[PDB]
Amino acid sequence: EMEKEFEQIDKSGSWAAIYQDIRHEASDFPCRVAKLPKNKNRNRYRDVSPFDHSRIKLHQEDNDYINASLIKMEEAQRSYILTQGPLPNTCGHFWEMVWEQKSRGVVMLNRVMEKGSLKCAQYWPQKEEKEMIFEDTNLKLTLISEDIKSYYTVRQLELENLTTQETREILHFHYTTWPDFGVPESPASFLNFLFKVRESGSLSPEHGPVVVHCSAGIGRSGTFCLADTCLLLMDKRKDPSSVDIKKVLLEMRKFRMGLIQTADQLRFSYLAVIEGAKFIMGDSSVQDQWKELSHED
Ligand SMILES: O=C(O)c1ccc2cc(C(F)(F)P(=O)(O)O)ccc2c1
Repeated sequence: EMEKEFEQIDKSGSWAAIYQDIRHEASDFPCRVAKLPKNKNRNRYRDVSPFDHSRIKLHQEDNDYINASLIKMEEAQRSYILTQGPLPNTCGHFWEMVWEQKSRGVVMLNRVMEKGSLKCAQYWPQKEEKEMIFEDTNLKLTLISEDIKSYYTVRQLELENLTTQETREILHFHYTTWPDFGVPESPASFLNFLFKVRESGSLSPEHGPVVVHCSAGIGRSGTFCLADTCLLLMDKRKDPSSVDIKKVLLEMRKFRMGLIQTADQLRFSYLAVIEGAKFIMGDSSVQDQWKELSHED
């Protein structure tokens, strides 16, 4: 049971050991394609690559590579696409993936500039009169509207396949206050954001996998996905005790490496899941409490 386990680990102060063991058990699969010479410039970080078995292939005869993985959670029946922050040369690929995978939402857990360095390209339009056109993938992207909150912004975008002129609505959820290798202000702050994504239908099975990313697409992205999945699992069963957080993370790591970068990010995952359990268990009011505590206004 996660809560008793949390108190135990917290009391013993062994989060570092717990986290280290997970890393020791983490799966190791080939990343041959990611390491191919022609893809070097398609990778942001040398040591963060997608496993060949779960990588997302771009539907193009030229080069189907993109540093992105499909985290297909069988038991929970939810899939996510974890990817790195797109590079200046991979923004068109990023949107090609969103189109081809039929994703409705994109969760950005990082900022374009963090710690004096550019951790992601500005792959989306910031002004409605300034739409973006990715000639390479033949896609056009337009900002339609945006809801700016204190620690996050939700943007409504329109992605158009210029080739077929088909149009789709993309919801962009941008958490702006989550430090790399850091954690959210509080479980309330995180859950308020997670539930904002849930309510949009972006995580629903009637859409392609939600695209989740940060700079590397593993730390903050891993934390977001683990919490959501653990909440989903106990939801379908309405049984919090049936969920084993560490086991869930290990299964996720069979699809992409390094999910959850710090022992504190793992610790926070427990906090977020424990708190979120309240809602899952029939206390819908907590959702409003999280909104208050998040100070989104
Ligand atoms: O160069 C590397 O080897 C490398 C490895 C892991 C990283 C993890 C993050 C993260 F955890 F903060 P993120 O949440 O963006 O996934 C950011 C940058 C990283 C860079």
